[PDB]
Amino acid sequence: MEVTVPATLNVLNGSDARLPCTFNSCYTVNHKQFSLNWTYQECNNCSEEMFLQFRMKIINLKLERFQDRVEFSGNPSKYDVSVMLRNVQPEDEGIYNCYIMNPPDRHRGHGKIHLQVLM
Amino acid sequence: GCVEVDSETEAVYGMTFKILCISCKRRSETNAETFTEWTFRQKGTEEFVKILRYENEVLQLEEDERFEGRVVWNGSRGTKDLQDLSIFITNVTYNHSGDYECHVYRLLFFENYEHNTSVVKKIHIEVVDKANRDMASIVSEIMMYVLIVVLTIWLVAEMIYCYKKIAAATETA
Amino acid sequence: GPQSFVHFTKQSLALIEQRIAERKSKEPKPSSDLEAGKQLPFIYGDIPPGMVSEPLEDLDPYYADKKTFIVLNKGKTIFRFNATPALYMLSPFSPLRRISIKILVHSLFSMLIMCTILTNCIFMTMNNPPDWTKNVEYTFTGIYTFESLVKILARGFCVGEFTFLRDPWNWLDFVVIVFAYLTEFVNNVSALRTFRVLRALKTISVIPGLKTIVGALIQSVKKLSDVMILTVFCLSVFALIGLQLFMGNLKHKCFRNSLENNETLESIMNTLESEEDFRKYFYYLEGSKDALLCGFSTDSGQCPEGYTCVKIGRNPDYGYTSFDTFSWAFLALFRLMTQDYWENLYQQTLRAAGKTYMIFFVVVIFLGSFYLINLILAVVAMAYEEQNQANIEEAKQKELEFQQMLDRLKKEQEPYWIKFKKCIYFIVMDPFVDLAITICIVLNTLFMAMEHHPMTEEFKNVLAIGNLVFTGIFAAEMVLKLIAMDPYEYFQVGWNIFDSLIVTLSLVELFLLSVLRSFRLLRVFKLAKSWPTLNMLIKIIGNSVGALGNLTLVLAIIVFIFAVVGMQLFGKSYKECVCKINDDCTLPRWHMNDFFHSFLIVFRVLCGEWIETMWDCMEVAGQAMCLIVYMMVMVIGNLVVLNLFLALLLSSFSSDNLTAIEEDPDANNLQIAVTRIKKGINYVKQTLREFILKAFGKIWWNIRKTCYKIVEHSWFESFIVLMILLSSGALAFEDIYIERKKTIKIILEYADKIFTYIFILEMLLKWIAYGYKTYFTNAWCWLDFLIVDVSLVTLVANTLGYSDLGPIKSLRTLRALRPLRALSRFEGMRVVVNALIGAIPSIMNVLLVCLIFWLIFSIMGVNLFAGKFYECINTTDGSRFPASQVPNRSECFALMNVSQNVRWKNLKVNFDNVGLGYLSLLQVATFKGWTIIMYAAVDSVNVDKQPKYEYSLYMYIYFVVFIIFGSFFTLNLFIGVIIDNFNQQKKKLGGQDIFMTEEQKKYYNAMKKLGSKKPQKPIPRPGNKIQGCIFDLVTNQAFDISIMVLICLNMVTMMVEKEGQSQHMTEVLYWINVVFIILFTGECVLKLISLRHYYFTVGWNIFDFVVVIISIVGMFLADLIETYFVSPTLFRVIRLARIGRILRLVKGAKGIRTLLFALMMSLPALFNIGLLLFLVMFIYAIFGMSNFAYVKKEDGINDMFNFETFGNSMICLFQITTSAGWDGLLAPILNSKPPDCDPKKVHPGSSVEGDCGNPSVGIFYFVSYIIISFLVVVNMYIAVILENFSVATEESTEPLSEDDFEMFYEVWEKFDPDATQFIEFSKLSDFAAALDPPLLIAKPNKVQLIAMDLPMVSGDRIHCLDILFAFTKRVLGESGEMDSLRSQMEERFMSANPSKVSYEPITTTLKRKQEDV
Ligand SMILES: CC(C)CCC[C@@H](C)[C@H]1CC[C@H]2[C@@H]3CC=C4C[C@@H](OC(=O)CCC(=O)O)CC[C@]4(C)[C@H]3CC[C@]12C
Ligand SMILES: *[C@@H]1O[C@H](CO)[C@@H](O[C@@H]2O[C@H](CO)[C@@H](O)[C@H](O)[C@H]2NC(C)=O)[C@H](O)[C@H]1NC(C)=O
Ligand SMILES: *[C@@H]1O[C@H](CO)[C@@H](O)[C@H](O)[C@H]1NC(C)=O
Ligand SMILES: *[C@@H]1O[C@H](CO)[C@@H](O)[C@H](O)[C@H]1NC(C)=O
Ligand code: NA
Repeated sequence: MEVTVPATLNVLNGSDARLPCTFNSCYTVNHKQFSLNWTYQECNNCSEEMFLQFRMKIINLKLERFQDRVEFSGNPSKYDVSVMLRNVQPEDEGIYNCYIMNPPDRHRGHGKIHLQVLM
Repeated sequence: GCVEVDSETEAVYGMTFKILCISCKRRSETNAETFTEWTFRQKGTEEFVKILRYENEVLQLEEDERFEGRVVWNGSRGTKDLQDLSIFITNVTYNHSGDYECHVYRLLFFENYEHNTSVVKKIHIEVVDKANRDMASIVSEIMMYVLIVVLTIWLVAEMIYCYKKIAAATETA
Repeated sequence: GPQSFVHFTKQSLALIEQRIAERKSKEPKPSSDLEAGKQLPFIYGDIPPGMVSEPLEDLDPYYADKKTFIVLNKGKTIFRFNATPALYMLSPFSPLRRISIKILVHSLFSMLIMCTILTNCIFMTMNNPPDWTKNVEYTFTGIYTFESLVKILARGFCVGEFTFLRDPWNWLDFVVIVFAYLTEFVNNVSALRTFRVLRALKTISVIPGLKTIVGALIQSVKKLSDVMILTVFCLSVFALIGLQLFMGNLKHKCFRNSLENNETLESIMNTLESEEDFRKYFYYLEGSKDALLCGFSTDSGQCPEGYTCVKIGRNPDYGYTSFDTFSWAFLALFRLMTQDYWENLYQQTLRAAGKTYMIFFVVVIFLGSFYLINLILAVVAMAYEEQNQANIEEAKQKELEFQQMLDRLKKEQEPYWIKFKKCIYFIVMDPFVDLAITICIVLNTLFMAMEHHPMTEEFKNVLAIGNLVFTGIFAAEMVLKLIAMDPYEYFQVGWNIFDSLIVTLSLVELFLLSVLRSFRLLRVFKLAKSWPTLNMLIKIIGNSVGALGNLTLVLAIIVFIFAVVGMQLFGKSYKECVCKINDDCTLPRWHMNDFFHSFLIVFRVLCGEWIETMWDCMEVAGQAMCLIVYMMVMVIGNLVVLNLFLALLLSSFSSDNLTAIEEDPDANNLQIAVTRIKKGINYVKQTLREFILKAFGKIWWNIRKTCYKIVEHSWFESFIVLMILLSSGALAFEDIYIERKKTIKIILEYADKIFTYIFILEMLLKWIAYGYKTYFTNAWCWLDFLIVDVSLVTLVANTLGYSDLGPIKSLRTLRALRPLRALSRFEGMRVVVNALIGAIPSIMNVLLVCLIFWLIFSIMGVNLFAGKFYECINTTDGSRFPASQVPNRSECFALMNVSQNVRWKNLKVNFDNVGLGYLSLLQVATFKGWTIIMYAAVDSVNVDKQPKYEYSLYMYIYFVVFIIFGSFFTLNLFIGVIIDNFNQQKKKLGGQDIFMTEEQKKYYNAMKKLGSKKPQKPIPRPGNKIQGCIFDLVTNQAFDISIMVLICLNMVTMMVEKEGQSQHMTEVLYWINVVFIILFTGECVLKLISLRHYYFTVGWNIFDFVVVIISIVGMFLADLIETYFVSPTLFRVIRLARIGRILRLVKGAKGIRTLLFALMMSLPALFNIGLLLFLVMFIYAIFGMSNFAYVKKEDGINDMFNFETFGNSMICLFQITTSAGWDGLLAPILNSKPPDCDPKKVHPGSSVEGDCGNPSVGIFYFVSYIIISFLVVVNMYIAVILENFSVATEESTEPLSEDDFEMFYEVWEKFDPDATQFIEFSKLSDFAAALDPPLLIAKPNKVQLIAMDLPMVSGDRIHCLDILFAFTKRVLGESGEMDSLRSQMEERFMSANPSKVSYEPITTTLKRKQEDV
């Protein structure tokens, strides 16, 4: 599955960071079966923390590390699964992953963004 | 396949008779489980009484004098899916004259759905001493004989006149 | 001549430039011979060794003045360039250009290019190219920049005349150059790679003769213009009919009646997606992706109890099948015209709308599917014939010219080895060894026709030893010949070489495939030395790759390019979007993911199957692309295929055969042996006979003459016709409902006793009138006789209790042959039989040549597939088990031991033996039931081993190879023989139409005049002031043009209507249609008031007035029918009157009016051939009904389409007259052994038992019907082509008057002043020069007057009438009216002049001249 994300995303401290993620799946997005997981790892060999998931609807896990700054910013039926991180902080630097399953499409998609926080 | 033929309405004393009840499922590929119940009302008696029930490859006959020892199952065999619910009378009496109701109780098995249906056929039976023959056969046999004789006569008449005419022509020549 | 060859030096440039300046101060076609790209005339002979490949001066004079330079290669190829500097830089003299030119016209230039292009073609076939391939792509992109630069440097670029951008195929090279680099620098991948298939087209520009071919195919398309217009028009008129009759019918479904949880169709229809959930609320047949169709009339499909029929939800086939909008309706109609999977559709429309609507399909098949296609074929053939003719005429002319030039040139000139090898040349014997080898080939092929699947190891031993013994004897023939005739002498003959190759391939097999085993099968073609129609197959094939080889190559290129384009465009969509077209998410059978599967769809499209693959394309890749691509392949492709077929036909038909040599000039050794046999068998028998001899009543005649009167009377004839028809009609009541109609069943048994009585009497009368001879020598009487004999056998057996002995019971099914009594009585059927039986002898031979060729394919099928189509299948879901589990028969059986629903089953139609292979080949050739057979073949593994998906994928070649040879070249041979035959049928009878009867010919002749009339009188104007103005407006051409544009607008308004359309849209279209009618009605009245009565003197004018009243009543009555009456069916059928308004566009079109007059001329022949076919169906219906009505309902056979009733039999028979679905109808008739059928099955309402079918009877039925069907439609095509071909090449008109004869007499009175009625032959040459045109003969008359052969009376005198008649004949020609007018002239002269004695002719003007000489 083709997943389009910026490999590196550079955002100023305090600004809003939209993490763009779209995916080219031919099959129509069935909200009763579509699956999305967004996770966060400090490093490629570090632990992933799921912070948002679409099962039947948008589930925001409200991880303490993000406070209430995470928002969904996509539209699954339009093949957009982007998220928004409001008022970015230096600790938000790291790796963010968009996992995508669009049954009955066989292949799972994976986008990886390296978010860097500028002064 | 399945063809619904109405029953014969006349039976002769002392012989055997097959009352015909045929109910066909509206589509043949379908699967069902059918049972039957039969009710009989004798001439000049006003209530239809139950005389038999056939279900799951077994006839259950009711305690009636007029049909005891005298009814067998003449319909579908080997299935729960019956389309022929015919019965057979082995020795006809004058107490078998009357009207009959054939009740068909079909349970169709579809995908996520069972439909219980019912159909009723009515049969009138007159019990007679001898087999009164049919109007059709009679009039059709006579009609064939009259038409054939008429055609023969017409062919002869034309043969006669033309022969005479050709003989006259030969004499003129 | 040749001495003209000189190097363009600046001096000749300056002498060309000076001349141009002179022309300017003062201020032609060139040698087609010399014209570039041509051979230098032999008139110039050889080139000086230094002048070749050098800028030389212009030969052709036309250009000698303009500025140019020509260059010739070492192959005398003329190349013309521009003397003008290339991009204002390079000159012819410049060494830089000199080199570009040197390369441009050499052969190592173009071979290199051919290679490059072909190698790129191989690389375009890969779907996932690896990485070592981008280097190659650079490398090819550069072999292309090079050539383009060489052309730019040498010819210049664009400014001049013969410059690079002037060539139209160099534009293609230019786009190839730009798409490559431009897109690369910019960097859809698919789009980029499809832009690359354009490189595949440089082949046309490089292989020689591919452009002439491509240009000729563009000439076949331009002539196809008015047929293409008629085609679109008819397709649209029928589409608008199906839209009106069927709008929304395909939507109907069977909706459950009880719904829980307060639910509605509405709510349920918003909350459902899967087919698993639609299968809970709607009714679906097991294994069907669509909900089952139903309807609301008693002749439509029915729903099961528990469901009710309703219109809701998608249309069938992913929604692509419908008459809902005009665009979908047009698609169903194109589909019906091409007859692609049309039976599926015919079946869905009958089930959903009623069985009555079949009339609709009949008309469509007859008009669109048959007639439009016929027109196309005819036009294309006429194009090709005019083309061949131009070729020859010009070719003969040119050859004559060259021979004349040659003539002018001529005028200007004016030991032990020896012994035994000669013994072996003697041992080989023409009558014997050669006849031996023939017998052995036949024996060998028969021996190989005995391989079959249930074969014992003994029967296998005997087969392989035989296959070796024959091999050895063919090889001894080989070696012996090779040592007798010298080896160089031996490989001189091509038959010898072929035999040698076969022998060596057989020896290699002996040292060692499965397919190699069957090459020894081509030794059969060695029977073509003597058998002359096998030699016609060999020449068709030979021409495909010889004299039509370039066209064949162009076909190959096109298929290839379509295959690769298709792949690049949809290939990755087929993988990504697969779950949509398959539930197991794996690729379907047909797809474009790789090159091979992609070639296969294109080939299937050429075969005529496109829709089912296209449905899928549309689902994975979108509608627009799929429809553009599949349509291009259907058009271009079928056109290249047709032009090939026609070129083959024409050529091999009359071009190749010219009786140049004698019939077997070197007496066929076969015939030599035949002569030897005539010597022997005759001589020896005679000697044996010699040895045996040495050892040893007016009144009876009067009854005869009476019988004649009657049997020959028109009332006897009508009593009987009536009687045949009634007795034929009585059989149609003997269906499975007969026991529900007691009275009609008794009426008919008695009607049958009578029918037999009458026919016996008729037979007796014929005997008395004709006598046993004139009766038993007549074939039609022989047929009556037999019918009455079987009838009498049934009657007498029956009245003797023999009514159920089973053989007598099968004799009763023979009554289906009673309607054959109908053939003798109707001339139309009698003349078509006469035509067909005349063809039988020529057809019999094609069939032998065709049965034999199909036998090689059959034996190979067996060697390839016998025993390998058995599979382990799970019966409840009907699916093959894998091979991981249960890979063998043993394991299939072990699985049976545990699980009940397990079966090891073989396909019914297969290649287990040659007989079965024949049936399989028929299904493949006809494209009906072939997919399954191919799948079993490509899944094949080995005997008793479970099939695996596409294990033998490349077995499809077997099938493509058979289609080409067994179908394509076989049909070609069949058509070529039918045409020389039908042509001969017309010739012996004087050229009269073979299919039309006497009275019908008189009508035909009267209609050929209708379409021929000359201009009429101008309609008198109304003298009144206002009426006259009305007249001048109506009679103007602008009026007509406006009426025609309004009809087009009316057609548009009808095409806008669609299912679901709002009520406001309904209302606006009603009112627009009301203004159209009021306009078309006022048109009526203006014309009707200005033209007065003369309105009704025009036929179109009367169609126009009948269209206004069908329109006005239709609107009013449909309004009345939708309100104070109710009948949706009636409303829709009466609104069809609006089609009347649109048909009036043919008065406008002049080329579809002429094509339509061609259809009207052909209607009598068609009515006559159609009567034959209808009666043939009626018999096959009665038979179906007596044999096939109880058979199990699977595949094609179902609750609506079966043989249970007469109406139901005719439906099936009409479907298979076109060959559609026949294999689905046969399959259930092949169930004879349980577990396929139940022998004891009970049928409620009947005493008949079992649901089995008899394969012997079934196979016979279907094959017989399809063959007769095919035969009678060949005749429909003959008839139509005959009409089209004359209609399109015929014109007539007459030009003379009473004043011409007055001129003749006014000139006659000047030469015969006494009125003697005679002139001297002396004066005739001055008389004939004193008449005005048309009768004028200009001086010198005397040669023409001697060629008229005028009679001469006593004294070298000629009579007035002889001169008049000879001059009349000169103007009018030799028509049939000339001899009737002549008879009248003779009669009217004999009544005016009783004196016969003065008119006796002694000599004629030609005879006289001969005597003088
Ligand atoms: C046994 C009784 C109850 C019935 C006898 C019927 C025969 C008298 C009929 C049936 C077959 C008829 C024969 C059918 C064939 C011929 C051959 C026919 O001669 C030819 O056709 C010659 C043709 C030729 O020379 O090219 C002469 C009539 C004849 C004998 C017919 C004579 C009358 C026959 C013998
Ligand atoms: C058909 O396929 C089976 C595969 O199961 C072949 O079978 C043997 O299977 C049994 C039970 O699984 C084992 O005991 C044997 O060892 C298997 N054979 C081998 C060679 O390992 C079976 O032989 C096949 N049929 C034929 C005719 O070869
Ligand atoms: C008929 O009914 C009568 C009573 O009305 C009874 O006596 C008689 O036995 C019955 N006959 C038969 C054959 O059942
Ligand atoms: C109608 O539907 C409602 C659902 O809101 C349900 O509560 C009610 O019982 C239904 N009525 C009947 C008669 O089924
Ligand atoms: Na198809």
